Amino acid sequence: AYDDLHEGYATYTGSGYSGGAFLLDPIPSDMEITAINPADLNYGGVKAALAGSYLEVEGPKGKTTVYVTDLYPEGARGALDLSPNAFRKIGNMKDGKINIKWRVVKAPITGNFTYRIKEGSSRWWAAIQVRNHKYPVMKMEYEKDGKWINMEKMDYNHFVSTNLGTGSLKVRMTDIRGKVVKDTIPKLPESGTSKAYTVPGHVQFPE
Repeated sequence: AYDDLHEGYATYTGSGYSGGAFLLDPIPSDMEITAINPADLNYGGVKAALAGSYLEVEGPKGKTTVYVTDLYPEGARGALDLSPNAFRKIGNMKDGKINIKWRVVKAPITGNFTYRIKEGSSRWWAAIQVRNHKYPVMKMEYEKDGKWINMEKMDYNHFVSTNLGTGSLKVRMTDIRGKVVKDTIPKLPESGTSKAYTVPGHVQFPE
């Protein structure tokens, strides 16, 4: 049902390159991005399910793939708020709003995951974001005392949990198609950090 084609309208703005709700900065100024309505955003009951995903959008002039970096506040289902460069390729900007058909598509990237640890994170409370993923990340779990604890995905595109444990963290993430992948990131600090930081990933969802 995730591959299903979506129908809606699209507008444009230049607000997703910086300060987007999904905290995916920095976004290359020349990239094709988009803001997505709240309904479609939270797919499968998981908040920000499509955050960081890539959509293939088709307008009256053609198709293009966009990177979901922000939320489209009060937007209706199927509604998208594309960046100028993306909108211009599938439609006429002088039209202000265009009809579209889109669907989630494999991320046109290379490499493995990259994790972002939000400020204030530690072994007591942590928010961990997954970046550079081929498909949308549904669910993320970490291992503690031989058990896999499930982390709740938040609106700010980060998986949160408390009492993460000690030592390096063993995590496992599942995509929108049920594909699972395991990895291990360095230990979390003993006190909430002042600034967020990134940590390299060693895995990726299957093609």
